[PDB]
Amino acid sequence: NEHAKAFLGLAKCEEEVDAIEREVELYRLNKMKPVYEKRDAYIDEIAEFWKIVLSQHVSFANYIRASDFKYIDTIDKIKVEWLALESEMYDTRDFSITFHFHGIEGDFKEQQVTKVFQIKKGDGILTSEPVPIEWPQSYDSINPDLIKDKRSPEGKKKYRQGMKTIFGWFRWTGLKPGKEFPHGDSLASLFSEEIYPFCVKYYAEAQRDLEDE
Amino acid sequence: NEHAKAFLGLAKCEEEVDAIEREVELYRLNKMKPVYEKRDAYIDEIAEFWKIVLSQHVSFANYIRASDFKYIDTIDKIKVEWLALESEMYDTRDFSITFHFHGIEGDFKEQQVTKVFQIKKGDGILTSEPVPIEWPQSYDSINPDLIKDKRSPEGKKKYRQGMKTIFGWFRWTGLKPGKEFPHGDSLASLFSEEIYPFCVKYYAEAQRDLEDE
Amino acid sequence: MSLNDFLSSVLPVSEQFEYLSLQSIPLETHAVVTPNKDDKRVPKSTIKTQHFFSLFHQGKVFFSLEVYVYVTLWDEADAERLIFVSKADTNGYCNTRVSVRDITKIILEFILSIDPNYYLQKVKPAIRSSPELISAASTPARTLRILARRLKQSGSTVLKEQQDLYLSFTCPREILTKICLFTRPASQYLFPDSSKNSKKHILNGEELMKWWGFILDRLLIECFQNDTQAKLRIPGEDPARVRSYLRGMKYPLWQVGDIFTSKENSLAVYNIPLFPDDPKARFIHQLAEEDRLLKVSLSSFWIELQERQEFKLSVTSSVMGISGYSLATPSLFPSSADVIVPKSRKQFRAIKKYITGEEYDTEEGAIEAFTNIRDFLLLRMATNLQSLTGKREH
Amino acid sequence: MSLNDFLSSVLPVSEQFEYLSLQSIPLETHAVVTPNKDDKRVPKSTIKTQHFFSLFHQGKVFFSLEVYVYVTLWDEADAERLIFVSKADTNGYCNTRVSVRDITKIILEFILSIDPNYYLQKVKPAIRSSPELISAASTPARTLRILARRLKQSGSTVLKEQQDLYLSFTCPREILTKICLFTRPASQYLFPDSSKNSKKHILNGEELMKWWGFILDRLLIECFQNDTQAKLRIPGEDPARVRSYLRGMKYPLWQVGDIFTSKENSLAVYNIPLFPDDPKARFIHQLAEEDRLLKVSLSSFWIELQERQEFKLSVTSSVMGISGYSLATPSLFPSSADVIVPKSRKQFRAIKKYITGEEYDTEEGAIEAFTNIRDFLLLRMATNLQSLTGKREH
Ligand SMILES: CC(=O)SCCNC(=O)CCNC(=O)[C@H](O)C(C)(C)COP(=O)(O)OP(=O)(O)OC[C@H]1O[C@@H](n2cnc3c(N)ncnc32)[C@H](O)[C@@H]1OP(=O)(O)O
Ligand SMILES: CC(=O)SCCNC(=O)CCNC(=O)[C@H](O)C(C)(C)COP(=O)(O)OP(=O)(O)OC[C@H]1O[C@@H](n2cnc3c(N)ncnc32)[C@H](O)[C@@H]1OP(=O)(O)O
Repeated sequence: NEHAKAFLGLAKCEEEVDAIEREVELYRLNKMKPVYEKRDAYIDEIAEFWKIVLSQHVSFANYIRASDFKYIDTIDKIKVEWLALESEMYDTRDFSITFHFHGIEGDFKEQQVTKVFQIKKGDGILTSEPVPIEWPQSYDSINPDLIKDKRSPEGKKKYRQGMKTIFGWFRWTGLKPGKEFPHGDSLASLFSEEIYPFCVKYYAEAQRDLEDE
Repeated sequence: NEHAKAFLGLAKCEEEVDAIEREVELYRLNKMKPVYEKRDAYIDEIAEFWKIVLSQHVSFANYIRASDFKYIDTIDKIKVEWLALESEMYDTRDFSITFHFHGIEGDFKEQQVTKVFQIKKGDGILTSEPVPIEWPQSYDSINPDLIKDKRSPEGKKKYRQGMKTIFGWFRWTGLKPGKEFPHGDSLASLFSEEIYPFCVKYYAEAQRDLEDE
Repeated sequence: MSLNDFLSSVLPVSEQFEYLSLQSIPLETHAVVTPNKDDKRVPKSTIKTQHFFSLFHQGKVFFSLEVYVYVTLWDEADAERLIFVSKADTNGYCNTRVSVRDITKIILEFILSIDPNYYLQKVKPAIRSSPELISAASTPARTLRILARRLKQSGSTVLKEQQDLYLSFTCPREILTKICLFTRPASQYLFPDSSKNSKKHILNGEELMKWWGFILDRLLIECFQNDTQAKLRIPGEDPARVRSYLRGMKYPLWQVGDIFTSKENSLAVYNIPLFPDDPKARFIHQLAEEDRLLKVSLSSFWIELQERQEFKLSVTSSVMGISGYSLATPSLFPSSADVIVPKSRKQFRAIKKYITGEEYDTEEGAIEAFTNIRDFLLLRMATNLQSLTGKREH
Repeated sequence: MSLNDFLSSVLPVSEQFEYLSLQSIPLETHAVVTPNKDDKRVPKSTIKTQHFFSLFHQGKVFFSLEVYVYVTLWDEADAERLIFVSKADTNGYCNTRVSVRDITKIILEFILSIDPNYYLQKVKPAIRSSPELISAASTPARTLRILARRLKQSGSTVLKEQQDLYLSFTCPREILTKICLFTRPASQYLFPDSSKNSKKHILNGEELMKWWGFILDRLLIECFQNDTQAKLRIPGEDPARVRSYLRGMKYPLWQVGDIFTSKENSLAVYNIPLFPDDPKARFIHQLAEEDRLLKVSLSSFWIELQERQEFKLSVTSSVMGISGYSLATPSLFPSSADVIVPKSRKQFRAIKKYITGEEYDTEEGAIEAFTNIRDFLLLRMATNLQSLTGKREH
């Protein structure tokens, strides 16, 4: 019966450690917040810091059309924000990513986008809501909101195309498997766990003396 | 020149985040310490809690001779201690594992062993120092300290044999690749990251109604 | 006679061996062949079982065989059995020399003499039926809570069991025996890395095929009836080509083709049987994805299978098929010495991995794998292998 | 003539194509054949280069070829060149039909007309030489510090370059040309998943071998001299067997064997050349581990290679070897239209992965891989593919 005792005990622990981890995680999320704050500050004074990081990060360029780099180069600023700090209503793994593009003459407007990523129940998948952005005027051909019919044979063609640029990423949601941007959740996770958290390490490497890094 | 400014800054951050992580890690190590304390307390009142966990954990039995289970069954208690709490002289990933065997009549003494695992410089490998323990009287044949010559043809035979039991694990150091216990570092890591931290989850499963789990 | 009789009859005399006969617990499972909805006779039940064998010589393992037996029940006394041969493998760590071919053939005879009613006694259903049950749907918390209220209430932590949930069936001792297999040679099937052993002898494509075909030829004669239907198939080969191998076969009725012919339902998916790790299962499921299951005739199936690499870029593989009645009437519930039936999936798997899971690039592993099995049967099961006095002249 | 002439000469007339000729930066590397210490002539330098090609039709890629050229320097004017052919691959997404065989042969002619001195101008050494250098040995912190003291001191963040560290060599326009390759068929080499394309045509073992052998036969005639030494080898086959394939060869001097014979140093390791992804390299290194490198004769090497699975359980593969002098004198520094020479390993790899890295189970990827290349050459390199007006009757 001291056995009925010890069992009831462990069961308490079991329901606890679930909420205990949410704590060790909320700690790191807090510790990190102001550190990124300082850093970003510096970054913000460096020219072409982001332009440089994104073109050096090897894995990145796998996910997006080559043409996207003309626009990618314009990326003044990238900020990652973890939502679990603004309300216990949010998965420790939820976060948002803000970008700044400084556009180009008679082709790409200047803008700033924040897409939001949070997990959804069912071990839980990561997902996204669509968010607006001004596709370059070259991507007129493959613009979704410029295509009369996506089910038409030449319409599904052109849609599938623009869905492979980075802008097609901003629509991604992770609920239309095979229908949206490819691997959009991995990409988002790239940013949130590698590109943003090490953006510096990469800028240093791109800064190698002698063409060959 | 405000560029010479921002660069010197990031470099500070860079040397910092190394020591920042040592912090978020020391936090979790501390948070966990007393929780395991409570739990272990309960466990300690359960009979054959460890005997049960080790025989249910599927992966475990890959690493050690089948005969070792007669002795394995005797395992009253297993405690994991992370060294980074007792002096900043220790890798956040360093730790010790204490076992308790309650032996058996005229074959296995009753004992308690603590092997210690810490990392060594060079990304750093995990390693161990040898620690004493009373091998069962059956394992006389394959006892290292009962073999006159390990380089003799029948001596290397018998040595290689006892090196495959769990007791041959207590000698493991991770510096004689191919010469000692096989995968001894993985095993140690098994204990420290799965067996001990979830010992409960497994006891629950072994407690399934109907022979077939 | 006993398995033990059999093996001894095909091992050199005076010689001593040991062997393991593990056998799963007969589990009620889905239809071997995929049924079609609107169809008069669809199976009543399918009873799977696994036989696994492993020979030992001088405290080293050197051979192992994995065969599945499926017994199908259409109704009261309309039954049918199928022997499928999945994997046989050696590791060349046998000190003495033996006919792996006759070992294998024998082992199969033995499985062929087994009375199909053996598989019919208890049958672990596919989905079973007062609550308070711990199960795969019970968090550790829950389970613990349960063990607590069950203790505060009863003196102990166990329950009542009369407990009969465990299916039971019957059929005619003599039924339609089938045998199916797919020859494909590989470096190893059950002994990892043993291909890094020099003394290990590998048969190539056309070498395996004749080997196997001799084992079935021997069986069709000794064990099956003179109208038994035997078929061979060699993907990417010519009906003339096969007939030329077949003319090597002592058995008269060997024909080109397979035993799934059946003019009734001329569509692949409803004819091709589905087995573990089989290419037939493989290609099939492939077509489940790319959605062509209701579009490929059995006729086409064969033709397409040959392309799509795998076969296109691998040595000779053949599909053999048998379908007949056994000479004698199968009628042998095996002894505890004939099989060893683990308490659970868990334990069954456990003992198999002691062998299949070991590394074999060194006689170390084969020695290891033997001891670890005897140690274990003794310890956790109060049992031990069977010893064999080989009794075969020359 | 130009590569552009060549390809156009073997594509159907009126037809338009596009193609990519990427070429690495000639890098001073270790000896093709493993040298032995105590040996009179050991190479002075080995100059590696990679040629990579990819054809396009209607904005889809459909073919690509990966060949390495190695130029060895024993001294002042004792030189020697070797063409190795690693991978050729198709994805069956060509709308029109073409002779992949003549495309490949041609491309090789062209590489054969190249003056070996082309590879001799600049050569990125294997290990280069006032500090203050950022490099793979510079933490991000460090590097930043450096960029800071270099800015506080100079107006900018760059340095001085005259900068000449970049080796330079010369040899006789006419040298010993060799060609080596190892036929092995596989589902795909450079176009992932393209085997999931139906319209893709795969040659089996004995199908590849004749294909390749026709390409070399054509070359030995048109391009090499009448005493050139040509050899074939078919692992797990009979010297009589090969001679029977060889009797199909228009070239007179085709013999059984290989071009590494050399009675001087009768030991495998010091004869077998070592190439990317090659089985010869493979088996070799295998013996480095299990320590048998100073124990297997070249004679033995061949014999052992055949066993040890791989070959033992794979279709026909053959090793072809050439060693002679070219008819004409190779003498062609290629135009910017003939090659495209990325600034770095980094960029080179970058453009190759646009192709080799794409998925091809759908004409989607092949379309993708084309656009992404032209987009990219234009963007980051101010260049673009070569357009082709096919000019071959019938
Ligand atoms: C559908 C299925 O069940 S698939 C399983 C497929 N499995 C594999 O491919 C695993 C790899 N293959 C192997 O491990 C084995 O070769 C087996 C089991 C296929 C055959 O085993 P073997 O021992 O080679 O065959 P077995 O011992 O019966 O003798 C076969 C022949 O080889 C000879 N032989 C036996 N050992 C050797 C050896 N070391 N070297 C050369 N020949 C040998 C025998 O004399 C016999 O030749 P013969 O017919 O001229 O008398
Ligand atoms: C050492 C090395 O370089 S190794 C590289 C090995 N690579 C591979 O194995 C990749 C897989 N193989 C392939 O992708 C390709 O088959 C290749 C490149 C090997 C050959 O390409 P193909 O297009 O088949 O050959 P090619 O176009 O020159 O024509 C070859 C034959 O097939 C025929 N052919 C062409 N397309 C098809 C088709 N779809 N179906 C049937 N036959 C075809 C041609 O008529 C010719 O036959 P012929 O000699 O009777 O006239």
